[PDB]
Amino acid sequence: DNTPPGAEYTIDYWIKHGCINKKSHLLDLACSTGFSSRECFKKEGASAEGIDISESAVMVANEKAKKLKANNLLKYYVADACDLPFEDNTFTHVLGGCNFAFIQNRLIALNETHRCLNHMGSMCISNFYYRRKISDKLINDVYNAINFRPNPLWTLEYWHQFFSERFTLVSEENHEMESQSEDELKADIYDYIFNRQNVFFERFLKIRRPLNIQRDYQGVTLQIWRKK
Amino acid sequence: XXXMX
Ligand SMILES: [Cl-]
Repeated sequence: DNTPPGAEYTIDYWIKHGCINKKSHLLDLACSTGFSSRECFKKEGASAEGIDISESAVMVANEKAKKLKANNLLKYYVADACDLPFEDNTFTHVLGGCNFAFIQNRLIALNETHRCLNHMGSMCISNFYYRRKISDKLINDVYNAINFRPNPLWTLEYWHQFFSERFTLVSEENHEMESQSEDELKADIYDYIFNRQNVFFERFLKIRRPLNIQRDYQGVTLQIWRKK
Repeated sequence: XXXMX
């Protein structure tokens, strides 16, 4: 899929509250196949430079840009967020999405994005966060499931602390998530595997169960952060 | 994953 949490809704939110327009020049951070910037272009005509660690992904992003007749406005490169190949004051906006929860050195990365942003430039975020205290067992379960132990202290306050050193919170919209019933989950997994095997089903279920359970403690925050 | 309309 390669999209931010909320997909088009998130993009729309960013465009509205981030004030993205045709004059904007966006940094698509960890762009993958370039969905976010491409959507911003299609919707608003904004230009963009995207970076990702995956060469193939970048190539897909570029080809898709080409097919859209927009490769003069949308360009993608292989790079790490911790070391951006762009000059200071290059961008009016950074599309961060949920990527600060996954990139290797997120403060260094944050400082780089800060560097590359224009004066009064905006960071556009869509992060997962924990609204409730979650037991260690479930964290361990998720770690086991997908080899990526999340931090249960990644709350709103934590993110605010993280971003507020170099940025001003301009806008915030929080969406609380909730678990599916085993039946619904199984229905989705089944539907997907069989309409888009048993081994696959069992593996998928095994992996997704804890992720599903985790949702009752989580939320997604959409934020606009202004450079200060 | 998350639908928000
Ligand atoms: Cl860091």
